[PDB]
Amino acid sequence: LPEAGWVGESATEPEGVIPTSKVTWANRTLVAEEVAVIIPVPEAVIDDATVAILTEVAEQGGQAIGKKLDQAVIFGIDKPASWVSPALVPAAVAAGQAIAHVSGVANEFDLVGASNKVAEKVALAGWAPDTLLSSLALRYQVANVRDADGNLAFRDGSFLGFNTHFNRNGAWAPTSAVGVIADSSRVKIGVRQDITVKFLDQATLGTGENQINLAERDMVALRLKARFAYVLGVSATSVGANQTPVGVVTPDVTA
Amino acid sequence: LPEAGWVGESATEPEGVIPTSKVTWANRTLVAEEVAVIIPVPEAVIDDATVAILTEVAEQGGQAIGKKLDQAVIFGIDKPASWVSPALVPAAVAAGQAIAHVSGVANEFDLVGASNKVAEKVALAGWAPDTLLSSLALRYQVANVRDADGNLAFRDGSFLGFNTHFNRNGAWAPTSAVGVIADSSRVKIGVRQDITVKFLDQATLGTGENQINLAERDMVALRLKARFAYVLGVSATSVGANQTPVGVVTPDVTA
Amino acid sequence: LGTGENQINLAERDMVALRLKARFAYVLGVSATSVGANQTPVGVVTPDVTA
Repeated sequence: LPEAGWVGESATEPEGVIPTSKVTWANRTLVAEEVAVIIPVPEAVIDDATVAILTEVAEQGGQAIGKKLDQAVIFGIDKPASWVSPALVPAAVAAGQAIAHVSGVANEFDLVGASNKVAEKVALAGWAPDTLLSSLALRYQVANVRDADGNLAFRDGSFLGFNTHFNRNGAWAPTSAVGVIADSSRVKIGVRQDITVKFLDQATLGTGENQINLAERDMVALRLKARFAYVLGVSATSVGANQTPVGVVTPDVTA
Repeated sequence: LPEAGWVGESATEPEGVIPTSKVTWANRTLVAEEVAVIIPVPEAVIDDATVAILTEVAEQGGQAIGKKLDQAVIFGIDKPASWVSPALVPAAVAAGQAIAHVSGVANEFDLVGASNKVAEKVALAGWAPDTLLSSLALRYQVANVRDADGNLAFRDGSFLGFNTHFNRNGAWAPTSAVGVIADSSRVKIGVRQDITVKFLDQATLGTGENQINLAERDMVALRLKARFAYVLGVSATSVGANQTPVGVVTPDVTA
Repeated sequence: LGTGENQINLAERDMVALRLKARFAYVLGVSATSVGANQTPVGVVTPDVTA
């Protein structure tokens, strides 16, 4: 951001001179990286099975690619070294936008309260928090938070103002986050190639002592691949330079 | 204000004498002061850029001027020395119209309690508190203050009877104030000249080794300037002399 | 306007100026007259420096 100043009147004294200042811009990249698997199987097993095994292998491999994308983007697990944007949980922690959930009785740090405290930090960065990522644990746990008399504290939907998405492909790392809160206008996923299947019947897998020549072993395989990119729109806002658009509710380790 | 008395009629005892008394006035001033910036850029960069750089520079410069005005008026940060009126937060503190927030469980000094106590101080001064200034933190924090059982106090209806204005240009100093409550009839902003833009293309910026001759370097610049004034109507109300029309909720630095 | 310690850059000091200019010449027609060559057409009363 540029910077104005209060200025005097003088033809001679330095306080009479209007300050110079600059706006500046920076560059964020989507870089497409490849995620893939090969699943080999005997051609005799494909012939004897009563169900289309290769259709199940294609669907299971598609789900395994979907898991590996969420792991990279949300938690930074196995993230490609060319993705210069920090993953959502590491970004929130490094920015100081992390709050620890306190379990037990209803509390200003219960699942509703700790999420409100995180959205407050994202709002004070000048971003608009609008999206909550979580495991299903949060959905069942909010439904059973008790006040000090033991009645339900949150008998009705209390995450209003968040679009809520539940991770169900097992990518969630519950030791890293209870939930992730973001301004979803500042997170983009680049889809360079959606998931594709190729049937292999002559290909060679591995090398040396691990070499599998598919044709002479009477085998086939599926190759599953996709290309994805991620960018986090960390930028200046009206509040200041270098503002992170994401925060995290961490678990808490005792009490 | 003048002061009356009771007279016990007598030609000779001092209780028979009507007391003489006095009314007085004072002068409050609007003094216009100048805030400005110059933003120089190469004319080739204006031509090669894919966006109107001079338009974004004008709007970013306008925002940066707006931040200096809010900093001066609310908090006294870089307040021009010719403005004799105290800034809204220093005024409220010096008048003894500051209430410390007490964070944690809902209590008579929580955010709603402290705002009520401040407004009743302004009302007992004989002013009509009608305006609340704060950052977005206040809106998130009243939405999560808990009763002693841990339930949400204040589901709805907080801060009715105030026009509420939220500061988003980064001028707010959360270490100085949680919120400012004022009678907005007694605060005036003088606009001697609104945000005014000149395009410079022959001008010289700086002197000696710092000198940028714009024309022989193929550069241009925007000059943005405005003149603003501020006055606070500290004056007698029906309750007494020299009453301040402003109170402040100060942050909790002790719980 | 000016240079170094005297330099006023009008734009960054929020100033303006007027430049006023004119161009003039003068000639005295010292010439011959019927009396002779090189005759000056002007005389002066100079002030009393002695009383």
